[PDB]
Amino acid sequence: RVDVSLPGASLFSGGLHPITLMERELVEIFRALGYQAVEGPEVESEFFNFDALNIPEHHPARDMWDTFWLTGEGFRLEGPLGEEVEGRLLLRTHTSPMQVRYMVAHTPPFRIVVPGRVFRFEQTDATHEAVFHQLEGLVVGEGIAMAHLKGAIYELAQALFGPDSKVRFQPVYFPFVEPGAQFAVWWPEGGKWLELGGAGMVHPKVFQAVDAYRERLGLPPAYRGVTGFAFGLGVERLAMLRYGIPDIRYFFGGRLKFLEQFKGVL
Amino acid sequence: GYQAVEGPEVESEFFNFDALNIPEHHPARDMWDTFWLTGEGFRLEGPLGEEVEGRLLLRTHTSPMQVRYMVAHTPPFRIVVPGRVFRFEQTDATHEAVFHQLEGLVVGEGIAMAHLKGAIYELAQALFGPDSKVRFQPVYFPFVEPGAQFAVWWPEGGKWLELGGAGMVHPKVFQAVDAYRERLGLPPAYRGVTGFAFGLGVERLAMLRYGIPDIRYFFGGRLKFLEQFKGVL
Amino acid sequence: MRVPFSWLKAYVPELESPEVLEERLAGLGFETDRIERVFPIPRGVVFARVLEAHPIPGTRLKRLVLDAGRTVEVVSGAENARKGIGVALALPGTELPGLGQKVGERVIQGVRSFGMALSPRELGVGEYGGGLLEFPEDALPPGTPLSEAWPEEVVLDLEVTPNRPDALGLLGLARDLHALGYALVEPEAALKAEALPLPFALKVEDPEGAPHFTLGYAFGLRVAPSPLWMQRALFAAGMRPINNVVDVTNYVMLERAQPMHAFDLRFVGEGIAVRRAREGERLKTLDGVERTLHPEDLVIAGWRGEESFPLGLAGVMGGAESEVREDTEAIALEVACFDPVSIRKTARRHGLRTEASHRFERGVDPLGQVPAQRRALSLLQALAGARVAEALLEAGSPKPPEAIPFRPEYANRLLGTSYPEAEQIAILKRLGCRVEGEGPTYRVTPPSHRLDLRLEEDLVEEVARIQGYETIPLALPAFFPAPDNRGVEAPYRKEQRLREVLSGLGFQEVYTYSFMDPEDARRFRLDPPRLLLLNPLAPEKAALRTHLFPGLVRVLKENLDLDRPERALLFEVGRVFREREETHLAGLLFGEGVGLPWAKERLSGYFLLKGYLEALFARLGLAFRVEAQAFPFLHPGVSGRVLVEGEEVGFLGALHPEIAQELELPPVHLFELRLPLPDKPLAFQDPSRHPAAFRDLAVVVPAPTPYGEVEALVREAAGPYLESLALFDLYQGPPLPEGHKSLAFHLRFRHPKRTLRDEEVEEAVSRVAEALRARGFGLRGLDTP
Amino acid sequence: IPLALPAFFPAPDNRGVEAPYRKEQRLREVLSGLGFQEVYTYSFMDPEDARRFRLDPPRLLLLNPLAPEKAALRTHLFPGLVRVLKENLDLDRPERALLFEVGRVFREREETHLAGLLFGEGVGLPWAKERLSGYFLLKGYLEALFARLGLAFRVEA
Repeated sequence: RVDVSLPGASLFSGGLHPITLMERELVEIFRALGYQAVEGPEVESEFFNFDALNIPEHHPARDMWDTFWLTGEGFRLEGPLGEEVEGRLLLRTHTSPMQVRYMVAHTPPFRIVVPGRVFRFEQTDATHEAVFHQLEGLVVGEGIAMAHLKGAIYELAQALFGPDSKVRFQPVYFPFVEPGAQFAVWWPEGGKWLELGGAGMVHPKVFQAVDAYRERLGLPPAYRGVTGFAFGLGVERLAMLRYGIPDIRYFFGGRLKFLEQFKGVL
Repeated sequence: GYQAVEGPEVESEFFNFDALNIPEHHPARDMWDTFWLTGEGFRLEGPLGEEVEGRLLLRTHTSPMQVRYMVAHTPPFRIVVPGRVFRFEQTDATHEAVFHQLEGLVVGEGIAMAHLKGAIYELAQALFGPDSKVRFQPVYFPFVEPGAQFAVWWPEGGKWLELGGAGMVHPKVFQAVDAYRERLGLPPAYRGVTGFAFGLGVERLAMLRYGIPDIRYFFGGRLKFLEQFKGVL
Repeated sequence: MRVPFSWLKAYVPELESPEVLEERLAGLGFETDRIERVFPIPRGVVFARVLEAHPIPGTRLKRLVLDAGRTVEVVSGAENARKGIGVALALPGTELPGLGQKVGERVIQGVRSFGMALSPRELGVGEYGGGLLEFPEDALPPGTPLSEAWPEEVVLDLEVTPNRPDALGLLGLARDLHALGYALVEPEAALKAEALPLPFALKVEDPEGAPHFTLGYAFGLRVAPSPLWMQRALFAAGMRPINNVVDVTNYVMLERAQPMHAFDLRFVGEGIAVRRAREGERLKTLDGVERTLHPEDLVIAGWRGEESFPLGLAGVMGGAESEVREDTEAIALEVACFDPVSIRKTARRHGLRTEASHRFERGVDPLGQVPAQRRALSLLQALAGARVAEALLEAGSPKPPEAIPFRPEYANRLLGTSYPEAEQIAILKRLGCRVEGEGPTYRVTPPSHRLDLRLEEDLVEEVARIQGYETIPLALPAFFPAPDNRGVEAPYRKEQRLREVLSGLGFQEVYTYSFMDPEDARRFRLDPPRLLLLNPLAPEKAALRTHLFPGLVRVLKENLDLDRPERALLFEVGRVFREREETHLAGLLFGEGVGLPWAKERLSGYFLLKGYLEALFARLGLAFRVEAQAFPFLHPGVSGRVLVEGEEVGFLGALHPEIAQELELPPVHLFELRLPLPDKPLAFQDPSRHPAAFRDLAVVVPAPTPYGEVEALVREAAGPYLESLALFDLYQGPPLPEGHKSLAFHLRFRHPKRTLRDEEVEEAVSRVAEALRARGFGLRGLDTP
Repeated sequence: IPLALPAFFPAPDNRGVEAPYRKEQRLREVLSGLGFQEVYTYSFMDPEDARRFRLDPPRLLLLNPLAPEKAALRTHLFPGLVRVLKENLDLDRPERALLFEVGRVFREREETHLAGLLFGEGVGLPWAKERLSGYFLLKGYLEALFARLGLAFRVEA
């Protein structure tokens, strides 16, 4: 005979990382609203991470970002046009610089969503990491308004949580956005308000910064008569609610017994 | 913002023809050389999973899927429906008896022909780059008026591709679905909405893209042929 | 539809050129497949008069004495060659297209033929080669080049879509062009009529078939060749001239999409009767074939006394007997509207497609007969010296078209355009509609001839194309989609991942026809197919696929015979047909297997498959095992049902050798199963920080016992604290019970909070010793660190 | 504030601007299909590790690390792969692994890297004895990967 239940040639089954799944659903969701996804460098200049986003030196707004400062000689940190950029080096504290980046290299109107690994000098506990992921949004063009920001988030929420879901917007402060705002989503099987991310209408001084950088590069102004809305949305938090993960520290851990648990998901 | 749904390959004449304003013994049915099927004890399930009756055939186009969908959902929506489709025709090098179509349907308040053109313009930009442009010409389909054929301009070919047909979904189609709805006990949903559909044949397009000289290859099983496409993305 | 530039130019004088006409018709909704230039006629072809025709004694040939400026002779074998007509004379030296060799004076049966008279084929204007081209004897002065009265034409090949039957008349087309703003010239139909009775009546016994039917009366006809300009026009449109009255009926028709027929009164008797045909009734039609009519066929018949006889096959083809010839002095002119369906049926029933039918299938202007009668009568008067009565015989009272509500605002709204009302309303008028009222919503009634104008949105297409599809802006819609449409794409997406994970796994996908060979059900040993083709491409393609795998097998054969590949791992996803339409996924293995192509060890056959598969499901996150169950198309030794997440979904196995036999191939391994695959939701299992407990011990079990039952048993009793349960050695032989077997099992335990004490282990494993020995098993090994 | 969605034809320079991102996602996905397990590793590196795994030194250093072991920037993906195999041999004693990581690495310029990792008995019939493993198992999985990406693949000395 040939015992037909007898285990077969055990080949390797691959899998994706929790964050990858979550990042994916995220971009998939936004690309159906016409957002295209681009990435940026993890090692950034202070000019892109801070100055171009209206976060100035010795300003009390920089305390929202506990920053890793890097040193090192002979390291080409390439700018939006591949030009060699100078400036005091650091690790991205948010993906936000990518939108100054992108705006210099392209022209309105556009929709983009940018994922990335981001860094903060913070104490690794169970609901906090020193290294985690953000997903940015930027929609710039003539006529764009805050109604469209709300619309986007409303759309995000509908897709991540179903019809029984609703979104909440509250004023809050970011230097690179005014009117600024924090947004929360209502998740039915939890009866809970999720603080998801921050957002707003991209700040006049940001547009100014990019058009200025443009000139230095010899490019034409492109952001004098357009408006925009950006948002920043933290991904681990969201992945935790979705896959039911009790501890953020797991993501960076390497535990196969952990990773393997996600082979199924789609 | 189009979402993709599918439909059955074995269809009723009601869905493949009658609900699309293609009536019996009408000279418009000659655009569709049809396979008629026979067979006993075969549940052909309708939009709501209800057992449907009617003379059975093979889809001559994916178009029925949009009557299908409209009965089961409510406006506004964007859908794109792929499918295998059949025609009684002589298998040569630029013709198949079995090939694929991709349908579009965008229905809702305010939808207009400018949006149809916009879609196609968008299609073309993405398949062919900026140097591309689209051409629209009036043409006749019973399920659409104003109706139209559309062609795309493909730079590295200096050629106009006749890609597919389209138009503003016909008043009698909306009527047909809302009627079917009543029979199913559902409320009317298409009295005050407009729509645009398009039908776009896929082998043709794949041939231009992957450089395939002969449509017969697709249904052939030649590994030496299939294998040639492992790379692509 | 052949559309000859110069002919259209008669109705629409201002046309710029064949090419801007091509692009003009394009925007109107009419695509041109080709543009051809047609009548190249050399210097050597002159017009000539036949003074006398003289039979050549002993031959079937005639000596033609021609006035061609000077007098000349030629010899002709042509039936119609005869005195009193004009001919096209090719002189010595002439290079003709349709003969390649030159034209000289040669000698034929005693007489020097100074060139030859031409057939339509010889000249190059028509396919016909059975007779001389025949012209009016006076058409030209003798000797003049034909070119001078027969210029080259360009003719566009237009497709005319079923909704535009009016476009099956050139004057139809002209009207469209007219709406673009080109000037129109409708032909004036000059009739000098006479008040007097028609010497025949009309009895239409089937208003069903002929809702409108008219007869005109023309008498004192001088039947003769058509003028040059008509012969030229007709030849350009793909028809061949016959004479005078016949040609006029074809010329009108091509003009205004209105087939018509002149019956010679000789054969008409007391009257024309438009009626159904009596069973078996016979009729020799124009094309000269004897036919046998069907009761459903509508005939144009005549009667005399108690005699009733078919005269033509209504709306399709006239009879042969009553066709108008040189000796006809009077005719009844049939000009009617017929039942499109009836004509359609008749036509297919007889294997006839004509310009006459076709137009009657597509449909003709329900009120055009009378305007048509006049045009024809007029021409007949002009070209055949017809005298014609004032009265027509007429039967049928067709109603005018109804008005259609039309709102310029809806028009602009439906299109996205911004056309000024005034412009909309004017275009609508140019196309010939009446438009009453002051707005916002208009009373607008179309011309009878636009069959395609019934609805308000019909009218909008009408302003759109006249205005230009190019004048429609581009735009994108914005809207929050309705809730019932949410995640409506889940299924489609699910299936695409399947495919994609499959490519990543190592599987090659293949598309197979949905058809199946009915004989194949026997071959691969399947229950019969339930769906059959009332009209297959061929008997091998006469049913509907009940399984994916047969096609997989048949396709392996197909490229073993071609590219002799050494191994394959195929997969197909297709719709299959039985009871209901369902989605299936089938896979296929074969050949040496996998390893080091230079070494010898290989993994292949059944467990290679099962290995690839349990890996697949590893990735989909679904539980997977296969049990023992025969399948008519498998090995009775390699046969399993597939069990994903505990429910049966198809089969895994190795082809039946007896079928491998019949189809002439090595052992193939396949699987087939129902989609969609069961979903399993994440139940994330927070691991355990605290260490695990390892120990091994094998199980001695009878040979036939399926690995499943044991694994199952070891597991189910092993306890609420087990981890990796897996098999790591199959040994068979001494010193085991005369042919039994032991299974080497790796075990591991663990506890979430606390840690595992040796107490809770050795116990719970002896609790497995319980249901294991108490079933007929026992341990070859025990407690091995 | 009302809800709303924007409509606009995007500017040309923005076309197919997502090609790169998409390219990398397929890589990952084809990789899962192939049989590889993915893992995220910190971007930090232990400066002592350069000696250990025998690498040229790291060029980017932390003016303020979480700790000395996390005081520099990853120059290679693989050290972290190795260190993570250790980490769950000491925990769940797995018998074999096929890991893959994609991460940004730091040296001269920031570049995207893909690293893979094999180990253990290999693959075959867990009850039989014959196995495929070690180097050619890797190279086998790999030339298969590139089979699917449609790229030519070979390795030299």
